[PDB]
Amino acid sequence: NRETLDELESAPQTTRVRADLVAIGDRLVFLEALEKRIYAATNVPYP
Amino acid sequence: DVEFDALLGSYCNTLSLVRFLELGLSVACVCTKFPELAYMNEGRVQFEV
Repeated sequence: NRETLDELESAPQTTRVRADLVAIGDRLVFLEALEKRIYAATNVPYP
Repeated sequence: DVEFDALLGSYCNTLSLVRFLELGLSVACVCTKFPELAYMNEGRVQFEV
């Protein structure tokens, strides 16, 4: 119907941070290790 | 008591209307717009090699 229904609202705020980005094909993907970051000494095993 | 139900969002797609001339197959075929096939009986093509 050429509808503007779903969403176009406010353009939120952007902030820089440390991360990693790889290019597997033209789909460009994050990388995240989640062991040394948050589950460091926490007694919950990593999933 | 208050108990309500929430339609938290609605999503749609669009029929991606492909155009046959906007397509890599288009040089295989002289696609001709001839609106007069209905009153036509038959065509022929001769070849002189």
